[PDB]
Amino acid sequence: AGVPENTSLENIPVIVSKCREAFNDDANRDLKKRKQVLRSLLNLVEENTDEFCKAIHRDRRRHRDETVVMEILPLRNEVWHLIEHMDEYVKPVKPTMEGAAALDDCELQYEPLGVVLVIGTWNYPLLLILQPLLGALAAGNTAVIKPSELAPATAELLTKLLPKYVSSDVVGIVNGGVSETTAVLKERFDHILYTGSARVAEIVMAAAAKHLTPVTLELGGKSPVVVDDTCADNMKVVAERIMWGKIINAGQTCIAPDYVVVEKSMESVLVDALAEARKAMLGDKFLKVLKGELLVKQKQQFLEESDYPRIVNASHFQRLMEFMKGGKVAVGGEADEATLTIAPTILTNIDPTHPVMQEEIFGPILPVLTYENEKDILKIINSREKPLALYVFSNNKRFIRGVESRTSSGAVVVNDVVVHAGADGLPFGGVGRSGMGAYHGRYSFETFSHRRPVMRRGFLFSSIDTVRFPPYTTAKSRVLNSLLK
Amino acid sequence: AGVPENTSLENIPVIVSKCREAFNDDANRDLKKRKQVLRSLLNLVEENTDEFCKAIHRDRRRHRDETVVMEILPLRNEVWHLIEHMDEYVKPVKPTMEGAAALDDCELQYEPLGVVLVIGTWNYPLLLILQPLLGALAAGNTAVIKPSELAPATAELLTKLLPKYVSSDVVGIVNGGVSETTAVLKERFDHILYTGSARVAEIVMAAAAKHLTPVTLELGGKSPVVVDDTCADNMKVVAERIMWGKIINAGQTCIAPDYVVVEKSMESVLVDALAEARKAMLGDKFLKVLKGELLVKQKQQFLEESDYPRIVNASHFQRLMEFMKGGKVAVGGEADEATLTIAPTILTNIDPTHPVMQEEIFGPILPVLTYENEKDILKIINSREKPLALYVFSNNKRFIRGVESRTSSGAVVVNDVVVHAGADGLPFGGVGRSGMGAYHGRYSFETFSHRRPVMRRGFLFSSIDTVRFPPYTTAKSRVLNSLLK
Repeated sequence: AGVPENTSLENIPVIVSKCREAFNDDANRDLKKRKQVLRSLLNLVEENTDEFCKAIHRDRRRHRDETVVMEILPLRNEVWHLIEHMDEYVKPVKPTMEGAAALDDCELQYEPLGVVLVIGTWNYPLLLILQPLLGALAAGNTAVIKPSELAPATAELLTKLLPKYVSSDVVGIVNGGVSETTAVLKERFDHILYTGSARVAEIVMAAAAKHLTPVTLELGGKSPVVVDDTCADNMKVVAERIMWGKIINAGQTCIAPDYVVVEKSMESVLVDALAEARKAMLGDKFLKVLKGELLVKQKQQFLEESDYPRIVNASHFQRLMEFMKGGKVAVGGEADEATLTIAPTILTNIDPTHPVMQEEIFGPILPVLTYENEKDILKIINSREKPLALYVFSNNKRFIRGVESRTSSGAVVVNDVVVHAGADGLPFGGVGRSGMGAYHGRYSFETFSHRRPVMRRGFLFSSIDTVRFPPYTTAKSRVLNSLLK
Repeated sequence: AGVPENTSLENIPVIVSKCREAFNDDANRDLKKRKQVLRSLLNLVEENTDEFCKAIHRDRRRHRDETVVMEILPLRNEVWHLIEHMDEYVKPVKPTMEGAAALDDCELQYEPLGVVLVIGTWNYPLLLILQPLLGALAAGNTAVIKPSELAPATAELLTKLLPKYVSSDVVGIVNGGVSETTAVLKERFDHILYTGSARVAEIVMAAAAKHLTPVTLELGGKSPVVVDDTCADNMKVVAERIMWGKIINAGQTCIAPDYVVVEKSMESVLVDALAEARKAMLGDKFLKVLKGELLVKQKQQFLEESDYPRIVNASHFQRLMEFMKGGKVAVGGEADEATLTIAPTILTNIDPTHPVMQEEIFGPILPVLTYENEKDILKIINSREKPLALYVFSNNKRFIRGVESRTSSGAVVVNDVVVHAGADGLPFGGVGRSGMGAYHGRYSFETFSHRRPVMRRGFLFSSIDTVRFPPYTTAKSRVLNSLLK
């Protein structure tokens, strides 16, 4: 089939209710149970790595090795992190107390929230459904997951496999499109994590508002790459890192390099270096066949057998092809509609008001803009929505510090792109229209827990008792007036 | 007049726009500017303490000394905390890194969000508008404040005074009711803090959804007081603390003791002790006059000159009087409609299904329920919404641990009520229908900032470069397959 069966609307309340009852019955309360579930989800990933790569290949045309690097290995590391550090994360923290409260016994405890809803996306369909789930389960919640309908092979496989590793009471699954997503959003959760578009995020948050449910929203935006004039000697590595970040998933990544702002004098060397990096990574034969300079017996079959990922659908393909009109095609521009293939394309001489420099590209088009001074960079970046990532290539500390301190983004990476998402120890999240909240590791545990302050007092007298109790006497007034001036 | 002029709907966009432009022009970016504003707000409170107490007295009939303890002193301590610790809070944190990312230079920086909206409430009308504001300004934001129309004297005075201490570009003010609140909620903010009801919180969060604006919601619920059988010798102090928490603001506090769950054998001694505490705190003459056992020449004038706060309005008064029907009036029940006076009233023999044990009381009615075992306590508490506070009176460690670990609330205090709100070092906030997010001190700074991860790399080779780059060769597959075995 290659598609999961849609969950009936009548079964959606039952699925959520079973997860609710399971939470209430301590199904994931004890740390032993949480570690068992995490270990079982590790087994889910490890025992079925080959078939998941094949399903992801069917959905995305993403090569197995790309999927291993981007999804399988990060998931494995996430499970190991959460199991290894769980005992540390669950313990109460002793906060720094000042004044009268310092004499009492105070703690910050962490407690589970209840049932967490995770709404997945299609571009990394295993990572972006399981990574949030692992965190929610580490914090002692139960969960409902909603796989993206735009990665149906992955959704089918995950739906088939998951019950063999984790109970449906602990992790429920709702499959379908808008109808089923709308329906599950009417049910009451204690937290919702959504990855996807700002448009749909508004709808998710509106639904969450009806139950006063906290939300983590992982969205996108136009992640800029700033390249200054101190990287001439590093230009090959600069171009290789930028081009890699663009080539993965055919540009369809929330932290992909969206556009470049390069120092005026470095434009030619950067563009040439990006062209060389592109040839190296895609290979001569692929490009020649796509260009029409090397014949093959079955061109469409050749492209469907290639190592280069597909655009999600025809609508997104046409949108990306129209974006090429907003500047000069300096490098690339090769495409095949039938196989939804668009090679990485560098645009120069951009009209900044054109849609290509107004909307998140989320594809193989890379606009290149120039700057002369810091003010030019800030005008480009600060006039647009706060992106999930911001990238700066530079060997100059003062330049890097200036760009960091005068911009806002979900993260900053200096001299690389994308790799911060796999970094164990950083919270991953957006700000403004790139989203709210953050997760990964400790930050998943915190996001899917309630930090609950506890103050323990004795029955002895203390400084608060000198003034708090009525009746309001002249003596009390004199005591309080002595504190005031 | 005793009332602020309503902000015209046409001026609301202008007010927000001026604050937005001020933020964009770095009006509160530099720490010098932030400390100047905080010091000026300290001067606002300290120079006008007498007049604020009088305005709050006009609105609430709250005694000056009660206002000093509950609002003035906590605000003073908040400003001192934020000024003293600002340099500590702004500095980057070095996160604990694991795996490949441990070789890179990583930081968690804090940056301002933009413009913060603070919607105040009426019950502590200075504290619950200024305390959030102080935090927002400490984090380098500008702000718009919306004072509650149900504390008009305080709203008028604050609106008059605030521009003399802080610029209208840095702190804008919108005055009015539903029309003006609805209008300001259409404007784009980078964070909204709302204190009030769960009902209106849903409307606030729906408005926030339209701009993907994060929200901190400080709501209410029925904060239970659990009293076990190990406090017989401490029963006077137990009763004094509970009764004080109820008497302040005539019960109209989001963390007031809403109801009591007392061990079966201790019911009589607790109720008697609460009665004695009530007499001590209110005085014999006040109660006698309210009961109608002592005549005075001007009864309504006598009650309006009393030290006991007023119910907010006639509607809330009638609701609280009807709550007395849900059990036996064991202690109190004295009231005067004209002056909106209801004395603290202890109800026994409660019908748990009656509205008095279904809704947040937010008034002088204190239901007393009994328990025999832990299961009885948990059935009462866990069948209701997660309250902002939970209180446990006990000398038994195992009992306290059991109640803490099996309940969820915004906070727990052992052997006291309410006082945790003034504790320097604890985050203050709810969970579920008592709210989301938290603030006070460091936690205000964190709530009104974006924690922004920064990863700095060099141009040298590292372990990620062995596998990330295409082309996807047989050699790469062998390298990645070696990691997956």
